[PDB]
Amino acid sequence: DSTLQKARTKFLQAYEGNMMVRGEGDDIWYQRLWRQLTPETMEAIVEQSQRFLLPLFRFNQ
Amino acid sequence: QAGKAHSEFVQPLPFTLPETVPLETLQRFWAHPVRAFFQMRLQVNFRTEDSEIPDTEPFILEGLSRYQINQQLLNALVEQDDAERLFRRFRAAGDLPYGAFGEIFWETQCQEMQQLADRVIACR
Amino acid sequence: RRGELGFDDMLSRLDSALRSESGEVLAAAIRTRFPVAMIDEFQDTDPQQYRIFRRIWHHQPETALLLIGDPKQAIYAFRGADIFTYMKARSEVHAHYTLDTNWRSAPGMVNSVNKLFSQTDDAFMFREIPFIPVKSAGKNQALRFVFKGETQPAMKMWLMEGESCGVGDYQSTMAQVCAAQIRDWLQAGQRGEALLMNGDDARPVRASDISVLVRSRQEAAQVRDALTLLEIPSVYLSNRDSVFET
Amino acid sequence: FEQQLIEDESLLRYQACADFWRRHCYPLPREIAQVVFETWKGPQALLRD
Amino acid sequence: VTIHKSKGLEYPLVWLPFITNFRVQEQAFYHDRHSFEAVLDLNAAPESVDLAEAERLAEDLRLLYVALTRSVWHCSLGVAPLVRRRGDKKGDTDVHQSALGRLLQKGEPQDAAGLRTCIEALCDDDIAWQTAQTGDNQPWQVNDVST
Amino acid sequence: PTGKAAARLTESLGKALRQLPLTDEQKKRIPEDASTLHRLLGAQPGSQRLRHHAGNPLHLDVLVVDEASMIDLPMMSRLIDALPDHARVIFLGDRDQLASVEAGAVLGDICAYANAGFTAERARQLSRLTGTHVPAGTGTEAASLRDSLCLLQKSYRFGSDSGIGQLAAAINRGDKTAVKTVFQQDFTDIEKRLLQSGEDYIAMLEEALAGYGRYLDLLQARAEPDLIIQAFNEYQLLCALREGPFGVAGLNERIEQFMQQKRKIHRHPHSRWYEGRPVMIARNDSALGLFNGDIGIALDRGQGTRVWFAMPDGNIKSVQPSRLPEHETTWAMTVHKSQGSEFDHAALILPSQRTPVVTRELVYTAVTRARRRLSLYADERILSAAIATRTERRSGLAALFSS
DNA sequence: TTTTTTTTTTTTGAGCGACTGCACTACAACGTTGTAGTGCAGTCGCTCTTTTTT
Repeated sequence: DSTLQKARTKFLQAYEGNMMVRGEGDDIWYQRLWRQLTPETMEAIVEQSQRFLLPLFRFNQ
Repeated sequence: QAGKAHSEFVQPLPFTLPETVPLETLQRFWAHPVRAFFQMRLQVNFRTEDSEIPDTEPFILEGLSRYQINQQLLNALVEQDDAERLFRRFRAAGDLPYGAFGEIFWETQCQEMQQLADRVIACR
Repeated sequence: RRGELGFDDMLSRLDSALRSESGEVLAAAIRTRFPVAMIDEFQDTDPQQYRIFRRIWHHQPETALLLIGDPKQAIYAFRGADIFTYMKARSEVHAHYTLDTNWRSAPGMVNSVNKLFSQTDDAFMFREIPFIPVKSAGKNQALRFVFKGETQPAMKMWLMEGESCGVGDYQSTMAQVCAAQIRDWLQAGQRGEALLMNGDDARPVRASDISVLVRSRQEAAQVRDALTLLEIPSVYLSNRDSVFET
Repeated sequence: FEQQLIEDESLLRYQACADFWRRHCYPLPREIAQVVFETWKGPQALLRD
Repeated sequence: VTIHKSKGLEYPLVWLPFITNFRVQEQAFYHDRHSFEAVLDLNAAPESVDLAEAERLAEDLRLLYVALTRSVWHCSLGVAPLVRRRGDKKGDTDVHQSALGRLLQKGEPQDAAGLRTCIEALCDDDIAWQTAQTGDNQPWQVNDVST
Repeated sequence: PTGKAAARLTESLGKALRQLPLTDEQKKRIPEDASTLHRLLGAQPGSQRLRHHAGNPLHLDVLVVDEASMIDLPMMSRLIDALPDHARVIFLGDRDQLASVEAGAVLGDICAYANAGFTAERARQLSRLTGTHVPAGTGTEAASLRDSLCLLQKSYRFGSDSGIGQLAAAINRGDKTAVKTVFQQDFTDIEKRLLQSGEDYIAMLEEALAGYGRYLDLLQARAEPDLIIQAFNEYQLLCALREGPFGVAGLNERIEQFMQQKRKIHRHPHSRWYEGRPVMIARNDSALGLFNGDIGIALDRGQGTRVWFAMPDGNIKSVQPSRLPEHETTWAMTVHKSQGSEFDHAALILPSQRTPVVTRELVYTAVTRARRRLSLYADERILSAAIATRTERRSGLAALFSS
């Protein structure tokens, strides 16, 4: 549960940044699809990143 | 209050994968997949207006200008070129701050780019 | 050069006019204009304003000065107000008058306020700001916020349990506790359990009755995010964002 | 008798701060401007102070 | 609604979740206790810092009184042993540096058990306390109606 | 250099390469499309930075650049710096054609040495290659440039029997040779009409009505727009200036007033989109398929007033008049803007005011613009002064190539 | 005096202060060895209120 909470914290930190760093969610291409980040689309993005971005960190050294 | 709501933008479109798909298309796809779905499939590119002219001279370096200066300084220091000539070139265009502050900025950027080049050209 | 003026520039010009020698006679013209002054909200008084009002209405006969204010509400020190000007005014004047009766809240909340702020002497840590026990109204002595179980008390200090906690975790836990209390008051309020009772009259608690008092924008956004997760819509009254930034 | 009230005063304040930084921080030598840069990056930090 | 925007308004039920959060003033800009004039100390003298922190604490107490005196029927407070210091477990908490803990702990530094005993000391029919429970069962019911 | 010349090159090489017998691997190596020089090098609207400026050259084996007469010196220098050390470049264009747009004359200063001839070894090499008798050039100044050049003199679409080629040969000679060429028997190809006063202007408008007679006959009969465009593409006026009594907008407004006078074209004063107006585009538009210098005819097919354009593929496209980015009346085109196009019956109109635009190359491009029939409306002194005054451009290529 | 054309983004927090681990000497117990206090270095949280006057 601790890693499942820290991954949600990292996802909310990287999607919407602080008041000094522009986050990834502040973009004209993501606001057209959805206005508010629903947890269903969040889990869909998580599943797609687990399907595709896994060899990025698997072969990283 | 008798109207239909906004349906979802996501719809299953017919698409046939061609024979010859170049590497540049895959790079533009995997740089941003939603942008490549927008500006290439439906050809919708949201063209934002250009930034206005600032009212004063640049006292600091931040954003795209600092990144371009760091890129040119790293491309100059990777060949062990004269950093002072590029300093005079950037000072002749007015992109650097006036007087000593531009020299301090160029000195700290040259220190950072030399620290990066000592790792870059170590295995080149 | 441009000939423009500002809000504080009027005060500075009037203070420089009364600072001169002939302008004192101009103050007599003000004593010819209005031989009285009733100044409301004297806690939000700049020192230039009090210097002007002392230049005009210090000790002249037939002219009256009535400074109606409250030192316990001077919260605009960021804007330019200052409580030391009010303390100088209290040291300068001789008579003091106070309002005993309170007509807004229930007597339970009044007794809670008079109990919390009268624990020690000089709770506002200044000698010239004394606290007095106010009295509740006779017409509002039957106000009761009743729950499903019994009569809920006035002040409920939700003590978060633990030895030491951070800032973000404490804010998140208290926002979740506040959202749980809001959804418990709204879920039981739509069934006729949680009520506001004036004597025998009853009223169900809607979503507009409960209000969260915050101090900053980050904790307000934290409260709004913790409340919109439980399917509870909330408005931000202090939202000063421009419509052109959407 | 007639004057024009302005709502925002931050623009003229920033202009006067930029004029002060021009007439004070430009002719300094390197050994003083190093300390001035260590205190504030520009006139914006001085105005914020 | 913020505390400054709630001056003079009226609300039935008021919740104050972050009334214990405080911020320490760093700059030395105070007022003299005799001349009542604004004194700006450019040097880092400890007396000017203490005289500015006293005015900051008085402003926080006035904000606490403003936020407390806006409830009509019920007000709820969020109390916690908040520590502004970077040490996690140092044996003492910074609630005495806030506005609420100056009235709860009577202006004295204590611990979490001391804060709990100071909370439980002033227990009346109007003032009660309860622990913070983390839990959610269901969001809400819409109960919409036709037009 | 231009998109319209690129479209003409694509359609010409498409209709030319399918005639010759090829193989299955040879049809795979057919050139796909012709690109603009600003599109091949990757020019941006904001910045002048190219994609293949100095670092990465274009990955090409052979590069055929058509119409090098419209290539200025900076575009030539930007094309040179983009080429690798193994690509072979073939330049196309005419030597006596009109000069470049900006400052510079690359193709003329290159082909000025084509009149000297080849080398003594290169003549024997070409005789061994072609198997015929190739003449040799006297002297040797720059053997590489004189060997790389070639001169085409035998024209196939017109011979010595047609007066167009004889007039083009007499343009480069003295003006009295052109007067003699127009004078004796006119070769049944070139007519000369004197334009001095208002009655000559009315006669010129009457001869333009006689030239646009088949176009108006197909317009009034409510026929298909393809034959209307094909009849409009046979007669064309060529003017020098833009405004005034002698120019584009002057001749256009006078022709519109003459169509308002005589019962040839019905025009509403507030509609601005009457049936039968010729328009031309000023900016390129690859999305609509129309380029700069393309003609369109606005008419009513039955669904409303739409502008029909003749595509080089052989079809016709009906576009809404609101979909046109630019539109200017093209009853008379300028000689600079009519390059690349071809017209069957051309009529040159020169202004009476002395201007440096009317020179030898302008009259040469007005002569070569006509396929079969050419008319002239100018004074004798202006035609005598335009031939002698050649648009010379002083450049250092005459001294740099000589050493 | 005339005329040519072009569609690709990129970047962005750093000083303050703690947590943890390794190394080095001081000092006492058993010349040598184990425990404690302090210094240096890599890593990570965190954090930057409130508003209205003609």
